[PDB]
Amino acid sequence: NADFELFRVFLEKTCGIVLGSNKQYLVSSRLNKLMEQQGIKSLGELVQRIQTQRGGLREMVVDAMTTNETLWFRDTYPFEVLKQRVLPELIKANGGQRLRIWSAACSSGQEPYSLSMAIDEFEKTNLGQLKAGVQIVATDLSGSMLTAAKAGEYDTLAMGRGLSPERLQRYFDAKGPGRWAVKPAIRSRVEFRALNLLDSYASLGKFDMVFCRNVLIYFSAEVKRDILLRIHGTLKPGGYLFLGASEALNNLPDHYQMVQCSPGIIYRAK
Repeated sequence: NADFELFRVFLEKTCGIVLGSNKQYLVSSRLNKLMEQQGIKSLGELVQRIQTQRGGLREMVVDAMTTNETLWFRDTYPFEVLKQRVLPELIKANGGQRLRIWSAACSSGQEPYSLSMAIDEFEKTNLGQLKAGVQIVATDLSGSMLTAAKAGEYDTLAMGRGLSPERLQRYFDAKGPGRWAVKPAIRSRVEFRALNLLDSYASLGKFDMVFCRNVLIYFSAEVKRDILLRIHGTLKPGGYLFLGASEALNNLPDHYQMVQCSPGIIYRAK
């Protein structure tokens, strides 16, 4: 168990991905499949990654550290954090003045629809706090995935991934033998707009919260910081940013305050 700290310290220092003495199996399982696609023996890879900008092995290592899967309520913790921590913090501050949420890189639609559900169930528990309506804006590359999001249908198999059978029955109409559609009440809370994260965010306006998870890690360091700096814009002061499981923003002169919750961390904009 000694030749792991060498690896994880590498990732944090360079790729900006943090790990843990526990999750050492969901790692050594996934990259060992890629490592078998070569002659690297756990630490010969560490040195061979430093020849970056050559043959993309570095960018491949980034993969399989992340499930290349689209889940419902990914990691489960940021959505509980949203409900019982962030929204109450934000409700007092604002006086329920229509919170805006950004689902940056929404993909198939799953992440923002999960958010829309989280809102509904917060409104259900904390009645009368649901002043106005929260506006969720989900942005992505003009393509089949965003277009699939707008449709808001979903494979019966895709529903088995990260979604409670309660939430399925409650928030979904079955629109087919093998298909499922988002219920209009949940559907209506989000607006999809096509955007490349490399372009200007001025047209989007300001947000109380931003959800950008498992996105920036697939970028470089110089452009990751750039997007982070532009994400600091379009954020109300004291607004929150969700970066997903094991992403770190080690950079930016402060600006973003690291907020440790018990299950994970979020970032507040200073």
